[PDB]
Amino acid sequence: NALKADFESLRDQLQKAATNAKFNGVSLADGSTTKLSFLANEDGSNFTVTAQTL
Amino acid sequence: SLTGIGLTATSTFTDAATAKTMIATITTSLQTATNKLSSLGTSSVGLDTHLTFV
Repeated sequence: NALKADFESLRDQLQKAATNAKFNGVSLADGSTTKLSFLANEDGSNFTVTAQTL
Repeated sequence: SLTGIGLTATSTFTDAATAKTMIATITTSLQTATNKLSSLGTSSVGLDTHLTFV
């Protein structure tokens, strides 16, 4: 029972550490937006970076 | 004037896709503006040469 409670607490800690993983309200680990599209040219071509949910 | 370079008085983007289209829109507007200033400068040069001839 002690190891089970420790596993449950560590799972909740992992969930909170995953949900806190954002920078200025956007994130590549929370699993929100499917991908971030960064600038790459004068013409506005995107630099795709697919989200990596954690 | 904005209507002469293709922009409207109320032209604006509302989301990232509209901003990406507005990149090319402002680019074409800047191109036609530079062409118009070049034509005005050539006309001023013709004015100066005709003044010397007169």
